[PDB]
Amino acid sequence: GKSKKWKEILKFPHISQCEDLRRTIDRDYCSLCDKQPIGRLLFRQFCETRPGLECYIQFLDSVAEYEVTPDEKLGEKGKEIMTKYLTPKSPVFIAQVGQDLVSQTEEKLLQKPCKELFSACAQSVHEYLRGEPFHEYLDSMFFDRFLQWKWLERQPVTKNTFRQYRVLGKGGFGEVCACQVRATGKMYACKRLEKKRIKKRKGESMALNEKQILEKVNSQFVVNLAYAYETKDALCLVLTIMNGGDLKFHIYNMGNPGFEEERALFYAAEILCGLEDLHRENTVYRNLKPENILLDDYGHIRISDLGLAVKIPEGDLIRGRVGTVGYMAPEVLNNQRYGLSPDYWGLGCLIYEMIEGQSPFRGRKEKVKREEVDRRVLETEEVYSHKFSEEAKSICKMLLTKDAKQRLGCQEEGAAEVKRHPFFRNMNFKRLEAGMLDPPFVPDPRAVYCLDHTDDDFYSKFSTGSVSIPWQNEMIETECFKELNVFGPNGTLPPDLNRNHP
Ligand SMILES: CO[C@H](C)CNC(=O)c1c(C)[nH]c(/C=C2\C(=O)N=C3CC=C(C(=O)N[C@H](C)c4ccccc4)C=C32)c1C
Repeated sequence: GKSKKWKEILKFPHISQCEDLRRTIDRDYCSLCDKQPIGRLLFRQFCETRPGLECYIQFLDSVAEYEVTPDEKLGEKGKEIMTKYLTPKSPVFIAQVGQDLVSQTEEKLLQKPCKELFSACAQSVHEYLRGEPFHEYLDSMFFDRFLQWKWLERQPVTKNTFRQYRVLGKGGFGEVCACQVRATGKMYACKRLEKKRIKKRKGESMALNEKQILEKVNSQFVVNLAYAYETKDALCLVLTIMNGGDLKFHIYNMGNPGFEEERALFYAAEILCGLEDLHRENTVYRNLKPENILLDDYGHIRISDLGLAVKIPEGDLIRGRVGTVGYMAPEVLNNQRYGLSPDYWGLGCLIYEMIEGQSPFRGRKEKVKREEVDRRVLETEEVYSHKFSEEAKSICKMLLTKDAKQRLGCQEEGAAEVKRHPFFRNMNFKRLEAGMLDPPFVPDPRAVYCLDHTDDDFYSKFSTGSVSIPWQNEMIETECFKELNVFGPNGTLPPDLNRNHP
């Protein structure tokens, strides 16, 4: 499904083109060998050539598997690792684990096996690879190949890069097309913004804020930005495509008015992770409502409309009285200063509404003016039913606490205080973040879930081009990496990596 000359569009440059890169990129280990998905793969490929480092990569792989193993099938697994990488004469015996380290873990095996038994060991591993092996890789042909991939990443993105298909979505100050990259065939959703209405609205700032926040965050539960290009009378965002309808549709149109508690638990957990990934950047969402929680092809969720989000300066507060009637926290209605707390109020509204099939302050079959809806948020105490377990009631009224200081999650602990709540007592967040828990509803793929110069400066800061992490993932998903990342026969330098003949 790619272009037919895509092997020439993504053709590697000659290594000689990458001297300007090599000179400026920071040689940070956690970036070049872990965060950057293609840098990670290339560094692991480096360790596979040397017999001495091969055993270290395989040990970390086994630990990654151990953090998600079920509790009952856990110690079983712990012994297998103990008797493979850390025995006296093991075939893959790793040395930088001091005899003291192994003795503390082999005795830790006897007690209640923990999911982070090997956390101590794993850090000693990275410590070793951070130094000696990493500096080898920096002077190895694989880093030269990594530099190539960067060169491609930075190539300019235009209208020709993409391929407009259809209007799959609409509304706001623009549309939502379903665009595709001609080169790799990966599908996206383009948030085309009109280039004139932004000028009259003088909202250039919020347009750049949304793009900056999307670029910064890279969560599994929030829509990711991969490209930001300007075009002829439009500035575009290329976001994660979501072909599974919104959560509002599945509460009322599909299924009974509402879900079972176990089904609402799954969505609430994923949404709580999305909010956590945003709060790490002291960024508040302020727009939690069912029609903004979207579902993908597999049954997982992502938060969608960040147009009302802002990045709070650490230690300071904000004042905006924005949002949607019925989903505004009381401190927002009162036009007070707040932090991240509105998002936890919003979470409570979603958990309540998924279980009870209606808003906690508005009856699904009740006609009330907006003023009375607000007063209920500030005064009245919501009521529950037999649909809620004791744990379900608890967390709801805790997240729906009027006083934003006693509200669950609005403390110094953060999202951790919510994951601890007995309502998630049966939720293994560690396996959820790894995508090992089966979503409860799998959408069918055939379904249909229905002129100045002061601006020239603003334009340049916006159209920054491709985003590093999402771009590299695309190259891996589309198998363009597996196909182009070819070297020489019998461990020899390819033509594009030897400097003796350009
Ligand atoms: C006849 O029924 C069909 C189902 C019709 N197609 C749709 O309804 C259909 C599909 C398939 N995607 C989407 C939508 C999305 C998506 O997929 N990913 C994302 C990521 C982010 C947004 C987002 O920021 N929005 C906000 C509100 C926005 C504000 C201003 C301007 C544009 C957008 C939307 C989407 C929609 C509707």
